[PDB]
Amino acid sequence: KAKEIRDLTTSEIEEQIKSSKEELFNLRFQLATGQLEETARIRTVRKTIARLKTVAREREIEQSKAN
RNA sequence: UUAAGUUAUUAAGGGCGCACGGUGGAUGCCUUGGCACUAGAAGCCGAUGAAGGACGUUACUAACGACGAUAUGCUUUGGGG
Repeated sequence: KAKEIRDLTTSEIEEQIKSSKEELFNLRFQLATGQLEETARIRTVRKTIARLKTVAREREIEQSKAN
């Protein structure tokens, strides 16, 4: 999954982060209200967010190594 | 039949033996854990925030381990199938 994230454009990342967060929020809400029935989305969504933050941090590290 | 004499039978419960049960966790067998040592590396951290902890993190969850708001884990190189 991390292949295309290297290809993304450093702000598509930022928008995808908050979109994924909204997804996670709605999933937790419709889990608290007992109609979800597909509980494995939450884990992969969290890991997607982790992927995004990792690639952003190493982008910053590359920028600082350049500077 | 009358006298005189002898001598039983009962087990309320108990004793000994035998048989059959229960309780209890010794004995034997075993090892997941320990004791003493040999050889060879190393001898230990910390303001770039330590040793130790507290709170949290799994879809469901108490304890212990792992982890830290990127949370029952993330990226990458190399093995494996």
